[PDB]
Amino acid sequence: VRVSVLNDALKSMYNAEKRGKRQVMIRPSSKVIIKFLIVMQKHGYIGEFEYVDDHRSGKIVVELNGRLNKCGVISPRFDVGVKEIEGWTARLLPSRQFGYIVLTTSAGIMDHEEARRKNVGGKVLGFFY
Amino acid sequence: TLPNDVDLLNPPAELEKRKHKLKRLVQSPNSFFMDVKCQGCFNITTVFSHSQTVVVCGNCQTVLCQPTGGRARLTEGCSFRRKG
Amino acid sequence: GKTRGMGAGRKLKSHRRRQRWADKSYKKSHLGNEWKKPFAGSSHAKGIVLEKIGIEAKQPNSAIRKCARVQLIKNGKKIAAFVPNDGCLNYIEENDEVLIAGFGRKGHAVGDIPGVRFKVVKVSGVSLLALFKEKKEKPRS
Amino acid sequence: TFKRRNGGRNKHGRGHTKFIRCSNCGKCCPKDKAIKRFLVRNIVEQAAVRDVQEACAFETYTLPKLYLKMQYCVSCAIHSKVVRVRSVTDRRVREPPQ
Amino acid sequence: GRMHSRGKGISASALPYKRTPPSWLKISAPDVEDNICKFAKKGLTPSQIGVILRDSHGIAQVKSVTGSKILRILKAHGLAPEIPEDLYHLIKKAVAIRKHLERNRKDKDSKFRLILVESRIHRLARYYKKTKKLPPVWKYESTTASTLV
RNA sequence: UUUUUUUUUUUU
RNA sequence: GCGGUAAUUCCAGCUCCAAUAGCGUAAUUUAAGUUGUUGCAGUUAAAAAGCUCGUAGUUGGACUUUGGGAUGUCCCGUUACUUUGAAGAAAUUAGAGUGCUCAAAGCAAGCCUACGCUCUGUAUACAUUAGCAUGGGAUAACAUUAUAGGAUUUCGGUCCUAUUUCGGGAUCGGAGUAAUGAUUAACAGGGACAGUCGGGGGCAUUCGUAUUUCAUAGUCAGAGGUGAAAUUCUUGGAUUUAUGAAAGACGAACAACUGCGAAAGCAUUUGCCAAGGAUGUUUUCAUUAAUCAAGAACGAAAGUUGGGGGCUCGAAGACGAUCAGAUACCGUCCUAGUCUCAACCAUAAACGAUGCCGACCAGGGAUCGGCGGAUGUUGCUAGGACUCCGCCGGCACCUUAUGAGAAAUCAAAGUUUUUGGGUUCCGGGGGGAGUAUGGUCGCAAGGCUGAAACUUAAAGGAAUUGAC
RNA sequence: GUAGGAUAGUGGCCUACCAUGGUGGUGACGGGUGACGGAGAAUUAGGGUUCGAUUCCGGAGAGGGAGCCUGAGAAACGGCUA
Ligand SMILES: [K+]
Ligand SMILES: [K+]
Ligand SMILES: [K+]
Ligand SMILES: [K+]
Ligand SMILES: [K+]
Ligand SMILES: [K+]
Ligand SMILES: [K+]
Ligand SMILES: [K+]
Ligand SMILES: [K+]
Ligand SMILES: [K+]
Ligand SMILES: [K+]
Ligand SMILES: [K+]
Ligand SMILES: [K+]
Ligand SMILES: [K+]
Ligand SMILES: [K+]
Ligand SMILES: [K+]
Ligand SMILES: [K+]
Ligand SMILES: [K+]
Ligand SMILES: [K+]
Ligand SMILES: [K+]
Ligand SMILES: [Mg+2]
Ligand SMILES: [Mg+2]
Ligand SMILES: [Mg+2]
Ligand SMILES: [Mg+2]
Ligand SMILES: [Mg+2]
Ligand SMILES: [Mg+2]
Ligand SMILES: [Mg+2]
Ligand SMILES: [Mg+2]
Ligand SMILES: [Mg+2]
Ligand SMILES: [Mg+2]
Ligand SMILES: [Mg+2]
Ligand SMILES: [Mg+2]
Ligand SMILES: [Mg+2]
Ligand SMILES: [Mg+2]
Ligand SMILES: [Mg+2]
Ligand SMILES: [Mg+2]
Ligand SMILES: [Mg+2]
Ligand SMILES: [Mg+2]
Ligand SMILES: [Mg+2]
Ligand SMILES: [Mg+2]
Ligand SMILES: [Mg+2]
Ligand SMILES: [Mg+2]
Ligand SMILES: [Mg+2]
Ligand SMILES: [Mg+2]
Ligand SMILES: [Mg+2]
Ligand SMILES: [Mg+2]
Ligand SMILES: [Mg+2]
Ligand SMILES: [Mg+2]
Ligand SMILES: [Mg+2]
Ligand SMILES: [Mg+2]
Ligand SMILES: [Mg+2]
Ligand SMILES: [Mg+2]
Ligand SMILES: [Mg+2]
Ligand SMILES: [Mg+2]
Ligand SMILES: [Zn+2]
Repeated sequence: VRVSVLNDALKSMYNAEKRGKRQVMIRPSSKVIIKFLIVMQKHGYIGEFEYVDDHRSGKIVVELNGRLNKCGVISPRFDVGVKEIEGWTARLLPSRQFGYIVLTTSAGIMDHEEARRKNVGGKVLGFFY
Repeated sequence: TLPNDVDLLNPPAELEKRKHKLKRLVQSPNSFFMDVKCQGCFNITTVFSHSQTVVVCGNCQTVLCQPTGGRARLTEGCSFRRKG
Repeated sequence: GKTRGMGAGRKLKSHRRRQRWADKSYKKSHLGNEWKKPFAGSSHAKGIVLEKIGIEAKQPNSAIRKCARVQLIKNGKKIAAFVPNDGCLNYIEENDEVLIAGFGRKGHAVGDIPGVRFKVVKVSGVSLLALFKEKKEKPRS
Repeated sequence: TFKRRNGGRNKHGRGHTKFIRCSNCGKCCPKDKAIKRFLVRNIVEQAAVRDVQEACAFETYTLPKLYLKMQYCVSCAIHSKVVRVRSVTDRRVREPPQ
Repeated sequence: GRMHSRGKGISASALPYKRTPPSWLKISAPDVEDNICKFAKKGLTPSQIGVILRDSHGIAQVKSVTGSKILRILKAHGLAPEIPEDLYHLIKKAVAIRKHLERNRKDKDSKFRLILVESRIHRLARYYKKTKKLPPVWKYESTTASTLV
C-alpha cells in the first residue's frame, strides 16, 4: 500500500524531470511534501507549485525548471545529529559545492546547511540536486 | 495530447468530461437527480439517475423506473427533466 | 527486497547470522573441525616414517612423485608427505623422525600430486634443505 | 536460452489445456501447441472428375467434398514438411503463406 | 487491491465537491432524522436507509442536511444494532456457506470460501473489539453462529 | 521413416 | 604450466634481478560490493515455498496555529528523537614542548656558572550503548475521545478533621454560564444494493457418435499388421454389409495468441444449491490495512488400502520380428492401472524456470466483461444483432529506447555507485549430496527438516567464427 | 505473604503455615565454546572484520572436594582437620 507519500511525490517529480515535462502531478498532498517543495523552491530547483483542493488529501501541480538532477527520499528516516551531517552529505551529495539534504528537526523542516547554522539535529527526509 | 501542450491546472472541459470520474482534477459524479412525471398524473417525483430501486408513484401506484446495470430505465409513458 | 524497518534490527542481525554459514571460509573456522584433523590446528607435527611410496603424477604430466607414509606422534594419525628436491628420498629411512609442514594450500593438494597435503621439512633433526646442499650431515644414530 | 516468446504453444491466462492425439503417430500433444490444418478437397480427384461425371446416373449432380482436420505433433509436422525450420527473424511471422 | 482475491477494480462513488444540500430540497433535518428512525424501526440497515432516501426522497447525502451520518443518528436514538451491519452480513454469509457444506462434503471450493469469509469475520470482529463496538467477551463460534442472526 | 556399433595417453 | 634428445621453467656453470643484516617456508586481516546496514544476488550463471489463509514480527494514507505589525521581546497523558552540561583510572591511541649525537624512546629540561634562577615543564583532545540534568516540540510510537457519569460559577442538603463563626476536606442535588463537546471520506480497505458475466464448485438429471461384446440376417476366402513379415483370427464363416441390444469410458467439429478459478484445474443438456470478479452507485462503516515465522485449507499424474466397475488403452509378463546381441524401438495378447466411491499420499520442467502490496513511467491496433454517448439498418420482438466514439477492469500482442542488461532479451527484467516506498522467502565455486545421522509425518512408497570427512580448477551462463 | 531462626546486616538465606505463583519465538530452559571479563591489539575512505592467556582494573584457584581455628580482616592452603 501507500507507505511514503513523500517518496511518491519525489519519484514522480524525478521521472517527469528526466522525461522533460514542464509540469508534474503529486497526489496525495501533504504538509511534509509542501515543506520539501518550499525548501527546493527556495534554492531555485523548481518553479511555482499550486495546491488543488478536492475536500480530500489534495493535489499539487509543480512547474519544473529543468535544473533538478535528482530528488529522492531516504527511508527509514535515520537519526542525524549535528556531527553526522558531514558523513551524510559525503554519502548522498555529488559534491561539497552544491546539493542539499532535507532534515526534519524540532525547529522545522530545513536543509542541512541551515541545520548546521542553527546547530539542530533531527531525522533525514531526503535529498535533491 | 502531448504533455507540454496542455495545462494540468486548466484542462479543457471536453477532456475533463471524457476522463474517469475519479481521475478528474477534482472528483465529480456523473449521476444526477431528475423530476419524473407520469403520463396522466400531475404528481411529480424526484428520481436518482442510477436508482437501484423500483420507484413507484404514490397516487396511481405505477412504476416510474426499472433498475439496470447503470442508469435506471424509465417507463415509456413517463418523462423526466434534469433536476439540478 | 531487503527489510528496512527502523525497528527491524533484530531481523537483519539474525538473517546475517544465519547466512554466514553458507560461507565456506566462515564455516571452516567456526565449526570446530580443525581439532579432528591430522595437525589439530598446528603449523607443524612430528612423526615416524613408516614406508616410502611412489605416487604417479596427474595428467598431463607423467612422473613418480616420491612420498613417505608418516604416523604422527601426538595422535597416531597416518598421512602422506611429499619429499621435495632431487634424490632427497635417499635421506629418508623407515622409522626415521621427520618434521611435517603443510603443502602451502591450507589442507589441499598442490600441483600434479594427487591427495598429498604435507611435506617433509626435517629428518632426524636436520633440515632437508641443509642435507640437499650438503651444509649438514644426517646423524648416524 | 529461450527461443520463443510463447514457448512453442498458445497458452495465456490458463493453467492446463487438454491434449490431442497426433493424426500421424498418435502422440499426445496439447491442443494449443498441435499444428492444426483443415483440408477441404473433392472426394473424386481432379484426374477422375471427368470419368465420374460422364457416368453420372442423374441429369445433374454436384460431387461432394471431403473435410479433414489434421492435428500434428511437432516431430510429425516437421518430418511431413507441414512446417519447416525458419530463420530467427522469419519464425516471428505468424501470417499464413499466401 | 482486493483483500481476498487478485481483483484490482476501482469502481466507487464520487462525492460532489459541494457539501451543502441542493436548493430544490426543502425537507428539514429533524424530518430526515424522523424518517431515518422510522425506517430503522421497520428493520432497515443504514445502507438500505441511505439507498432508499437517495432513490426516492431526493436526499443525495444525509450528512448534508442533518449534519451527521445515519448510524450516528440511529445511535443517538438508541436504534443502532447490537452488532454492526457489515459484521452481521459477513456472519450471515458464513452461516449460509456452512449450511451448504453440511450437505456437500465434496465441495472443496465452498470450504476455501468459508475459510476466507471466517478470516474476514475474525479480523473485523477484532477491530470492533478494539473500538469497543463489541463486548470483550464476544467471540464468533461456527457451531452457534446461526443463533446470533 | 528397414538396417548404420566403435576410434589408447601427452602435444602440436 | 615446464620436462618425450636443440629445456629462457629440471640438475649445474656464468651472467642478471629483488630485499638486505636480513630473507625463505608452514592462524588471521585486506583485497571481499565473494556476507553486501552503508552495499551483493535470485528469468537462462547458485537461487521465489505448487497455491491460498493466517498468529507472532515488521510496516502502515491525509487532517488540528499560519501571518503581519513591530521590536531575544508584546498582540491575537506516557515515550522515542535532537541540542547542551556534569561526571566518566592510568597505561595504550591522537597530539603540544623538549637536539637521549640521530631514531625507536623518555619526561625531560633551559640561562648562568649566580653558594642560583625559569612560581621550570610534566598541556590538550578522544571516548559505543545505558544512566543523570537541560533547551526544542518538526517527524514518529503508545493511550483517550460521544449511553456526558464532561468543563466551570454559585447555592441546598449529608460525612469527618485541624491554627489561633471559621479553614480543610469526602459525597448527594438546584440553578446558571457556553458557538456546549464527533476532521474528512484515501482512484486505502471491508460491507450493502442493481443489471450482468463466466468451459469457477457441488448434487441431481437429459443427450451424442464411436469402441468392444452380443443377437438376427446376407456373402464367401481370405482378414489383420509391417519398411517386409510373423505371431494372431479364419468354410464350426473370419474380415466386410444392414438392423437391434448391453456395458463402460470419452465429450470431436464449434475451439481462438478466447473465458473462469488461489493454484491444481475447469468444455453434452436442463434443474437445484451456495460462492465470485468486474462494472454502476451523490449507499454504508471509518483505518478496520500490506506482508507474513508458528500453524492450517486445497493440491495434476503416478502410487497405497477396501468396495463398485472393468469399454478402451495398457506398466509388469508372454510371444512375433529386427539385430552381432535387442531384456528395446516395430507388431500381437494381456495383469496391475486407466473410471467411481471412502480413506491416504503431498510430490511435478506443480514454469512466466520471473513473490505480494503501492507510485511513476512511450506509442498503437486488436480482443473479453461492464458501463456512458451517438447513429443507421434488421424477413426480429423499448429492447436484442451490427456501426461509431469514450471510461473502468482483464488475457495478450506489435513498434520503439530516452531505460536496463553479460547478453539472449525485458514496456517492466525500467525509474540502481545520482545506490534507501513496505514486507516474506531464499543463493554464496564444482562434487560428495538432497547422501549419513537425529527428529517428525506416512499402511507403504516415501515426504519435510538436513550435515560432515574427503575431493577438486574449474564446473557453468550468453553470444561469435568455424567444423560437423 | 505472615511469624520466627541465622547473619555484620537485607533477602526463601533457612524453618513452620499459607497462596499458586515465576520465565518463555522480544528465544526461556537445555547444549557447545580449543569462553575468565574489561582497559585494550591488528587492519584502517566510511561502515566494518578478527584478536584479547600474559605486567593495569575486577574475579576465581592453589592436586580434587569439604570443614575449620586464629584474627579487624581468610572458608587462608610457603595455616590446620578429614
Ligand atoms: K599421468
Ligand atoms: K607434461
Ligand atoms: K521457457
Ligand atoms: K505450435
Ligand atoms: K489479495
Ligand atoms: K463496485
Ligand atoms: K604427457
Ligand atoms: K643430448
Ligand atoms: K641438450
Ligand atoms: K620460472
Ligand atoms: K480393465
Ligand atoms: K503389458
Ligand atoms: K546391429
Ligand atoms: K504421493
Ligand atoms: K513453461
Ligand atoms: K481494453
Ligand atoms: K539477613
Ligand atoms: K518470607
Ligand atoms: K570470570
Ligand atoms: K590482628
Ligand atoms: Mg538449444
Ligand atoms: Mg500446468
Ligand atoms: Mg493480505
Ligand atoms: Mg487500485
Ligand atoms: Mg564398443
Ligand atoms: Mg640445455
Ligand atoms: Mg638455471
Ligand atoms: Mg556473488
Ligand atoms: Mg540448468
Ligand atoms: Mg539456475
Ligand atoms: Mg521453483
Ligand atoms: Mg510455512
Ligand atoms: Mg504518516
Ligand atoms: Mg474512500
Ligand atoms: Mg452396427
Ligand atoms: Mg467461451
Ligand atoms: Mg460437442
Ligand atoms: Mg478396487
Ligand atoms: Mg488391446
Ligand atoms: Mg488412481
Ligand atoms: Mg518441489
Ligand atoms: Mg465491450
Ligand atoms: Mg557451493
Ligand atoms: Mg525476616
Ligand atoms: Mg584477559
Ligand atoms: Mg585456555
Ligand atoms: Mg605467564
Ligand atoms: Mg590481575
Ligand atoms: Mg582463595
Ligand atoms: Mg600441580
Ligand atoms: Mg588439597
Ligand atoms: Mg583451602
Ligand atoms: Mg607453594
Ligand atoms: Mg599465599
Ligand atoms: Zn506425430
